[PDB]
Amino acid sequence: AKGKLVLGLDIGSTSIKMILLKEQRKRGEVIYALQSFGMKPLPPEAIVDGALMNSTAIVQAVQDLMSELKVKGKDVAIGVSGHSVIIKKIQMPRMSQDELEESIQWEAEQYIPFDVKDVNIDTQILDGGGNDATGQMDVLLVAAKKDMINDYTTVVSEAGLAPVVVDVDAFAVQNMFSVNYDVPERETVVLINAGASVVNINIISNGATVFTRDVTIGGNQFTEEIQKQLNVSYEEAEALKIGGNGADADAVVPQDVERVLSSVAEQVAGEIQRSLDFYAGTAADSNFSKVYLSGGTAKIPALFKTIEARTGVPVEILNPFRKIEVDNRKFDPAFVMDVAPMAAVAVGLALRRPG
Amino acid sequence: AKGKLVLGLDIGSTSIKMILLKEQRKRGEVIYALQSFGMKPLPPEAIVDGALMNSTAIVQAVQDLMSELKVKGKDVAIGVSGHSVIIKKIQMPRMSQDELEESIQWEAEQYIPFDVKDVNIDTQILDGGGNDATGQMDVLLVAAKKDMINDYTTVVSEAGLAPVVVDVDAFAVQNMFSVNYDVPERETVVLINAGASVVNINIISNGATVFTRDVTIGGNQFTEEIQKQLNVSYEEAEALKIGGNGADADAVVPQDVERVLSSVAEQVAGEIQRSLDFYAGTAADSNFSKVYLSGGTAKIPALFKTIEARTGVPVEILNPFRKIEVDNRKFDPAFVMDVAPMAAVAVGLALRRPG
Amino acid sequence: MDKYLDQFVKAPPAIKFGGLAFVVGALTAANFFMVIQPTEEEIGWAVAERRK
Amino acid sequence: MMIRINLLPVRAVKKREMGRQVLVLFAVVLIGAGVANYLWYDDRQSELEAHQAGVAS
Ligand SMILES: Nc1ncnc2c1ncn2[C@@H]1O[C@H](COP(=O)(O)OP(=O)(O)OP(=O)(O)O)[C@@H](O)[C@H]1O
Ligand SMILES: Nc1ncnc2c1ncn2[C@@H]1O[C@H](COP(=O)(O)OP(=O)(O)OP(=O)(O)O)[C@@H](O)[C@H]1O
Ligand SMILES: [Mg+2]
Ligand SMILES: [Mg+2]
Repeated sequence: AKGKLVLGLDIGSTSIKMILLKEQRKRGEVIYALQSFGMKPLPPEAIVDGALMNSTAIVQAVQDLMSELKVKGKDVAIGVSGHSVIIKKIQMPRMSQDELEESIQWEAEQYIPFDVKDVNIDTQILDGGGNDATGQMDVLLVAAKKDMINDYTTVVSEAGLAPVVVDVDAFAVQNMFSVNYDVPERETVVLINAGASVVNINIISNGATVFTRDVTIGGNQFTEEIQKQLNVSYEEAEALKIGGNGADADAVVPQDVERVLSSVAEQVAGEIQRSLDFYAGTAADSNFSKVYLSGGTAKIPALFKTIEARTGVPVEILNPFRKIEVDNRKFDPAFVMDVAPMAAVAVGLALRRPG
Repeated sequence: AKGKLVLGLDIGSTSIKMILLKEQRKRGEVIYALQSFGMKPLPPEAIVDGALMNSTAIVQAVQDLMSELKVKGKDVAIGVSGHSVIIKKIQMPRMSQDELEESIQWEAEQYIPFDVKDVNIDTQILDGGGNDATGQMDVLLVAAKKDMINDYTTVVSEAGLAPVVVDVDAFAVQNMFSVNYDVPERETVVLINAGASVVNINIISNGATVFTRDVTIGGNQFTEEIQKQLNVSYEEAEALKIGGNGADADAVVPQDVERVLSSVAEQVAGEIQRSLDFYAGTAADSNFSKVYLSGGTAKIPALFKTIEARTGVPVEILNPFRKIEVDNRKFDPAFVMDVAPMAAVAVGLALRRPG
Repeated sequence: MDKYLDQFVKAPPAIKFGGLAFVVGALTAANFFMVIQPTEEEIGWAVAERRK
Repeated sequence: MMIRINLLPVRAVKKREMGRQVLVLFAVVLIGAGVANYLWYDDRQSELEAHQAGVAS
């Protein structure tokens, strides 16, 4: 039933973020526009292995998010953990919708290392509106062990929220750039979301996803190596990462820190070259085009130049908030730009919510 | 039951427009003739993702349209959103009308990424009156998820209107030129309708549609890029587009604006070359002929010359209102010509309504 | 799941019919109560008359 | 030229249909409740006649 819902970053692991865009009126005209945004560091013990495992504490945190937001809306879209979802493509024959859903569940049964006991939702990589009966089916299945979804629904229920869409982050992060992707439509673009629990790669022709791949490595790895090499707590190692790696006065600390994070840098580069090579299936004589970054782990100083020179692709930060109207009297464009990578998904399923 | 109905531009997204043509008597002779026309900027939150999603507000707006029109008629033809309709061709065997409708639904079942739960309506690209039993069937299916149609019927119901035809814009825009197309009947013509939510291409031999293709890019993209690059609201960015791009005193602003819209220009051209190349299936050694433009996004200054040089086809504005009698004492031909591209469909399904 | 608070805030024939139906249901509740009460009153007049 | 008409399919169709069925169910329930109100009225008139016989007694 129509409200403009809301959007949290429920699988932030480092941070629970939430965004309210609705249609803001100006001079008799209206359009999607940022109304509020809030962010709180996730209190751990909330999430373990991608499952919400202190539904109570997470509830109270989400309530703090709603209060800081000053939002009256109580409907929400959210996302599952990348560690909690299996995403992969699947080839079938299209037919009746029931026969597809059953046949989909039958093929993915092979694909799921758990009982069902499992969440199945597909979408077709090409418009069904393009092919004849019995021919040329392609669906991608998102499958999730059951009570990741439960845990999240408990969290949402006691926060006073009502969920309408439980989406996935690798595609929700794309809704902000889906227009700017839709304008170049034979161009192959990569999108990396370097988070705290996982790094997702999704590669597209236009805003048409060609594939996705999720890598266990993330920013938690850099923080954990800093912590190892200076027997620090996770918080002070995290700050040493953030402010340590990027200050103008940091000239003495990129040896001490960079020598700590160098293994992670090499090995991340190795994983990304790994996935990219595992895609290049059909065009044995071509090259790449252009790619963007999201997630706070991206904001590692100089990491964009490093990925650019190492993967042979131009890797650029991007401002999601360009998709939405922003009142300059209520929001500073500079800070908005600063927190854009962390918030990409946080506005992602948020354009999913007035949709 | 025979009235001359009416016609709104219900999926204008930028503007709800409405037109009343009936048969105007002069000197004992009568003919189809413009009786009224009205236009109001669409209040947003009315339409989202091509569905009418504030049926109440849209109702009141349509009532304002009927009042500004001073029309007593309460029957209407309208159109669905291009984002809300799947249009594609389909090959079958012709037979009994029931066997065709069932077989059509069976083949398009493959073509629809939603349950049915879906609108199916076909028409034959060639006269059925040309082929023998079991042979040479071609229908084109218009399929629409169910309550786009519902939402529109609610809007129509509380506006006091009664719908008789729910047509599609890519073909409704053609009824104004269907005569002028019907006079050259081996000539391949392209028709672009650059709207605010979508750009449709339909290409014909005569007034016989050969195909259609809908592109997500539109004028909302140009406006949105202006807004991005000058942190403006959507309305002032839209005016900066309109008056900014076309005034005689605009000599300093096509650098500031054209540098903003240049990506959209390149990428639109890339989409149109894209579709055109994806058609050229059978005549590997031929060229194009002539093409027309409709929709207000077309009226971007110099865009016609740009598309003409870039696509290798003569792209020309056209005056729809030439199909209907216009009393010079009630309407200025100049202004009529000025608002012709926006109103092409708005008179389109309007010649559909006394038909 | 939006289009349904749009439909729930709107209405035309389905909800005009619906409202007519809730009204006739209320009126039938009313007349059934208004035939249950004369029952009780009637048993009362019985108890009086027999006592006479 | 292609002349297409998306009028009376489907969330319009099946919502006019659900709209019809819900009202038919209303009608049936109200007719039954009516019959009940009746049969009650008859047992009550019988009781009234017995009681008026007693009053005559
Ligand atoms: N300036 C910075 N330099 C280096 N690392 C940073 C910086 N800012 C944030 N990070 C890292 O980014 C991570 C948080 O980013 P973000 O909130 O986008 O990830 P997330 O979406 O919460 O994680 P996930 O979705 O993977 O659970 C943290 O691990 C943090 O250490
Ligand atoms: N002179 C102009 N220069 C540039 N753009 C213009 C001009 N006039 C109108 N437009 C643009 O055209 C669009 C409106 O045109 P029109 O009304 O024909 O589209 P529409 O039919 O309402 O949209 P759709 O059918 O795609 O929903 C607006 O986006 C507006 O910004
Ligand atoms: Mg994230
Ligand atoms: Mg239009």
